[PDB]
Amino acid sequence: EEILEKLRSIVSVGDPKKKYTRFKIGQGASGTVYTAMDVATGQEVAIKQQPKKELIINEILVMRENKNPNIVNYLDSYLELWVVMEYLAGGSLTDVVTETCMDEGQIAAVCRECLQALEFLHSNQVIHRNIKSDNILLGMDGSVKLTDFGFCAQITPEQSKRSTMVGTPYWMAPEVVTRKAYGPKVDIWSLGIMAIEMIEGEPPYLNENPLRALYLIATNGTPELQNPEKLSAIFRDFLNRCLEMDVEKRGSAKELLQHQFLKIAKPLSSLTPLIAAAKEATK
Ligand SMILES: N[C@H]1CC[C@H](CNc2nccc(Nc3cc(C4CC4)n[nH]3)n2)CC1
Repeated sequence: EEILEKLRSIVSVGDPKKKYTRFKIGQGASGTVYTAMDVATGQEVAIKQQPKKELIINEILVMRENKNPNIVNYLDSYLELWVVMEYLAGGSLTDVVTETCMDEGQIAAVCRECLQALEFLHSNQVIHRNIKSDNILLGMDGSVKLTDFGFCAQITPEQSKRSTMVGTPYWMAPEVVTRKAYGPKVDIWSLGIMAIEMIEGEPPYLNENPLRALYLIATNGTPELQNPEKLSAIFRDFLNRCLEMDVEKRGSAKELLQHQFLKIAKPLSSLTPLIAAAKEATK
C-alpha cells in the first residue's frame, strides 16, 4: 500500500497538542468526533479521528480544493487521522427532521442553501453522491452546511458518468440503483428525498430493509407523499422536478435555484427554534 505514503504526504507536521488545545461529541464507526478551540484567534473547531483509507484521501483532497460557505470547511490534518474542520454547534439536520415539524418557509431555506452547495460542487465537476439529512450540519445562527465527502466522484468531459452503487439506499437515485450511467443530477434526487425527510420525518421505505428499499426504488421510480394535500402546489412542483425519473427532465441545481418555491424561503434565523427544539427532544 503505497497509498499510505500518499496520505502521509498530505497531512500537517505537528504537534496537534499546541494549536487547538483539547476537549467527544457524537461518533459513528467510520471514526469518532470531538471538539476544541484555536489558541490564536479564539476559533472553535471539530476534529474527526482502516478500513479502506483511500476514501479518507479523497475526502481530504476534495474538501480542501472545494471551499464554499455552504460546505463544512476543512482546516488541518495530523497523525489514525486528525482531520480538523469547523464546528457547527446546531447539529445535524437529522435531529430536526425527525423531532420537529418544519413549515414550507423553513424547508425552502434549507433546500436553497443545499442547492447552492450542489450548484458549486457540480460546477467543479464533483458529485457528492451521499446527500441526506445526516450529512447536513447546522450552525447556531441557522447556517446550513454540507459534509462527508468520502464518496465523492470527480468527473471530467472524458468520463462524466459513473455506474457504481454508492451512497445510502433510501436516498439513492433510480439510475444509480440500477447501475446505469449517471451524473450530478443524482445529488438532486437525493435532495428531493431529503425534502421528503423534512416533510414526513424520514425517507420513503425506511421501515423496509436496505435491499428491499433498493428493490422498491428500482421498480417504483418516483416515491409517494403520504399526504400530498398538506403541501402547496409550488412545493409539490419543486419536489417533482427533484424526483423526476427522466434524468433529462430532472432539474439541475442551477435551474432549481430559480424555482418559485425558494422564493418563500424564510431567513436562516427561523431555523434556530428548530435547533433548540431538536436539542430538547434529544436530551
Ligand atoms: N454524517 C455526520 C453525522 C454527524 C457527525 C458528527 N456529529 C455531530 N454532532 C454534534 C455536532 C456536530 N457538529 C459538527 C461536526 C463537524 C465535523 C465532523 C464534521 N463539524 N460540526 N457533529 C458528522 C458526520
